Amino acid sequence: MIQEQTMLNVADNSGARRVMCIKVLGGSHRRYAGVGDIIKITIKEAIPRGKVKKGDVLKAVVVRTKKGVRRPDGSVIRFDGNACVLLNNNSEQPIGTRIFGPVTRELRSEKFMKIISLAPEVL
Amino acid sequence: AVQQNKPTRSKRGMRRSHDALTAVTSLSVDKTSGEKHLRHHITADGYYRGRKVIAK
Amino acid sequence: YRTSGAGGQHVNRTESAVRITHIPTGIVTQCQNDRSQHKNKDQAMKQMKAKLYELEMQKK
Amino acid sequence: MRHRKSGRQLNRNSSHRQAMFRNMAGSLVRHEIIKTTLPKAKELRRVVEPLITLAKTDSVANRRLAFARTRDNEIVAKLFNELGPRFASRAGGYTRILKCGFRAGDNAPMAYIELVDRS
RNA sequence: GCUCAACGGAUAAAAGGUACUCCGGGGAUAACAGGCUGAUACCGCCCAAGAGUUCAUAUCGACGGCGGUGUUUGGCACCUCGAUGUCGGCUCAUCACAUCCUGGGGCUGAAGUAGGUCCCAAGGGUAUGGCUGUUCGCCAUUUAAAGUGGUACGCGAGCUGGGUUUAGAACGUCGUGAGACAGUUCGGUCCCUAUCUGCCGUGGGCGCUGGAGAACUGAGGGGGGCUGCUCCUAGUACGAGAGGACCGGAGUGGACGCAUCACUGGUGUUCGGGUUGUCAUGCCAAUGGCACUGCCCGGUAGCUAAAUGCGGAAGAGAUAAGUGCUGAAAGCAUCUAAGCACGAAACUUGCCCCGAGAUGAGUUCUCCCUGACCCUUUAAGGGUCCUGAAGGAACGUUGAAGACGACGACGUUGAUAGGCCGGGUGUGUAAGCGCAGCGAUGCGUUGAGCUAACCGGUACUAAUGAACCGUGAGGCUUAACCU
RNA sequence: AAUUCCUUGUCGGGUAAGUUCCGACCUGCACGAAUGGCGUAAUGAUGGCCAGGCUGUCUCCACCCGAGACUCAGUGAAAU
RNA sequence: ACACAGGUGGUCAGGUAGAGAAUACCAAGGCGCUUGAGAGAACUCGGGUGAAGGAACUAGGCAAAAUGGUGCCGUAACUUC
RNA sequence: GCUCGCCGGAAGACCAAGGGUUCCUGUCCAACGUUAAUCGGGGCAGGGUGAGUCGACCCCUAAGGCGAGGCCGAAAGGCG
RNA sequence: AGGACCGAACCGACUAAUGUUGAAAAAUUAGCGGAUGACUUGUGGCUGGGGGUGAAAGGCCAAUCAAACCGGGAGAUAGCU
Ligand SMILES: [Mg+2]
Ligand SMILES: [Mg+2]
Repeated sequence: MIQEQTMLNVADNSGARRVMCIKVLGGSHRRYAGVGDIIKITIKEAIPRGKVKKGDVLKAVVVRTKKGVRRPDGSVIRFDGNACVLLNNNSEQPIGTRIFGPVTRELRSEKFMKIISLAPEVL
Repeated sequence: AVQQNKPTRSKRGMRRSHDALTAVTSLSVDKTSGEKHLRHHITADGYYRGRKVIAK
Repeated sequence: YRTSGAGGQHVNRTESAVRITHIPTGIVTQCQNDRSQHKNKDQAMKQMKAKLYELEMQKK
Repeated sequence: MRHRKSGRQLNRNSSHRQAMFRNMAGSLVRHEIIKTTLPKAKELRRVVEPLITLAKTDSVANRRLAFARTRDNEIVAKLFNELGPRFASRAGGYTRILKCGFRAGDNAPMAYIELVDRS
């Protein structure tokens, strides 16, 4: 559950450090989005030389939420960091390669079979 | 906020229609001191359910 | 639309402010000169026309 | 709404509801019967009828809640020395309620609370 | 002897400012709003010069012509000046159809995909931010779409007061000036306890023709109706390829609404622990008061959403636009005229809720009452002595019911509360006793001790004998049966 | 520009987006040197702009604590 | 104009904590402020807490939230030093 | 009477100023007191304020005020 | 040493909610500024209305000020309601 104006961290080796969600995508009037979801973001902080730049407008997939995602047993999966993996705007695939930290089983899909193969840890 | 006409005194009867009192139906009579009191209450003397529940 | 001159109900309660734009190029032209809108619309017709003669001119 | 709840505010804050049942239970044990109002008997059925649960059985460490919301130790010396052995077999219901007419200056509905074994 | 020329001539003789202002009056007269009007505006229509290779009429339309709307700007000065509070926002809206998305078509300069325009269709849906008093607009990024208008350009006895529109102050500017500026910039009191109407809830009265208790029927009314995306069909139809469908089907979303606390959380000042300063309990040890609940740490029940289940239909009828079928008038033709079919989120239903004060007061089902007499203005008559039913209210205990009322449960036979026992629960290993350590403190008893609303039991207390209310077979009229 | 109508002038900065602000540009509608000019540390319940921290401002409101409202007694107005 | 949440000068300075005549809790001392008593709806007035987010709100971070002491280290531009 | 709660560089003590019986007893509850009131700063009736040293008066004098004469001014008067 | 510093009393009144038939004919609650001086406050004294006074705003002069109050001219005058 991430709204706009929300500072997120970065989960790949793209080059950014601080991003900020400017639009929740994927649905008409769709007020919120959790993991497995696509948001338009800008970049507020990046490394001095990386794949990105301070102020790039692009999409990303959300991978770690402090809020929580539930499972059919009743177990809810929360984190302590809110990070996301940056995507292309057009092909909409991950740009970085080295995934940082663990991810969840809701992330796997035909669209996102790529990330979980590169993840260090999948719960 | 405030009225624009004088209200009729016949309306004043209609507003005070439901405003009447209501008296007691029947008084509980004691069975030892033999006196009327309030139902589920003690007597004036200190009796309830016959017995002397309080020395006054 | 309305202008934001001083006067209130003579200014803001009327459509004394015009804006004429171009369809194939997209060149707006506003005017708020006098109180009348046809002292403005027809004036903004002239100013867009004054832009229009320059469009061939500035290009050439 | 107060669904399944329990407790009357008594138009007082909780610090005064605390401090009023201090002296009200603090004097009922003394005189064995007092005149109070009926909502200060009926909410006191959530209070004094548990404040006789205070009067159950003597240890050394059971001299202490009867110090705590009472500020008194003389009445402690009455409860488990005399009244504990008095109500030694009653499994609840140590009191009785006598609705005794209305209070003069405000038409407040009064009542008599008392012990079951007063004589 | 007078441009006494404002020329029937107020004086020989006379300019301003006032947002520091004031009186007298005016809707006889301005500014908003209403009104009429429709010039202007907007929205259509008629003609077809042409463009569109040719081809006016796919798409457009010169020159002109005819209307509609009240919606722009206006005109008019009829309402209102012994007051009709205005910009924008916020909160709530509701209506129109000249339809933005969704639906149905027709034609196409419509292979498909994608459009174009036109017609039907108002059920439902119909962004967030940056800029700026904003409106508007620009932009960013959405969306299925970001409709347009009516509403005192809806809504201040609902809010806001940024803008405009007081007095302070300044610049630019103008005036000799006091001062002024549709020039700016800084600062600048938004009152009202609701009689009525209206609306949302909730009662009382009487009525429905003996009384009471119920179940309903359902006249009528309300709610509800949105949609993406993925996959299948299928790379199928089409097309040269690129590309890429109809129809039908499945899955998952968004948004909304209802329900809910099992979960996931919040709250939990009445459960518990920690801790500060102080005060008191003779004093230690213990507690307790006060310090925003002193400050925290947590947590039961309840209430709650961000927590989880549903919900939009399918179906039927009648249709709109539209497509037809037979078929004359009109030896042909011809969807119409006779007949006749199909046809949409609109309609009526289907879905839920309300509902016989539905005075047109309906229905069915069950219980109660089978006493005596007087009167005269002799009857739907009045009165008197017996009788008091069914049941009802009242009273008490009460509720996950509630402003009050009402509603529901229960009143000794009784579990209605409270208390009590059992249990769980949660703070988190009490007190006192030991033990070690100079001590602070640690260890032994020790999930011990405590435990709000909770689960199981318990009559332990409090739910009184009565009395009250309501009575005593129920109008007339025919009718039909039965005797 | 507290002065600029046009005008959201243009360019640069800043922001994803900036009618604001900060730099320039001089085309000063209508700056300008004691009704002073330009600059200025310190100062300011002074004006505007941007950040960190912070949080029910907001999304999107929930729950308790009290004071009224409502019930009953005693008293008892108001403008119109 | 009220037994009116206002205004009114001088003198007096107990304990603990505390820089303090701050604040806290108190002593001496003095009071519980002239309607009560219920109920525990909206609704305002005050308050407290808040998942995830952290100005998006708004004319405007208005108010709230937050910061806060004593030592010590360390401290830029600029300066009229 | 018993607890409880609050104030405590005061919600304690003390004066001036100002008030002018409110003070102390007895009595009374109509009115007065935002309810009752058996109570009261209420009514009624009684009491109650003692100074060579404290204060005033008194002896000084300031700001100032007045003013013999005096000066000035229609008059009233102004100044001193 | 300071029209120095933080900050009580004191003095002021900047913001916000209140309150607007009020507790109050301008106040409270929260904050805020000054707080050794161009300080603050007693007791008096003086300046009088076309006058006073004014770190100046048409400010203030007994809840009233672009000409104080009270009395008189005076039954001002009113082509106005
Ligand atoms: Mg009445
Ligand atoms: Mg047409």
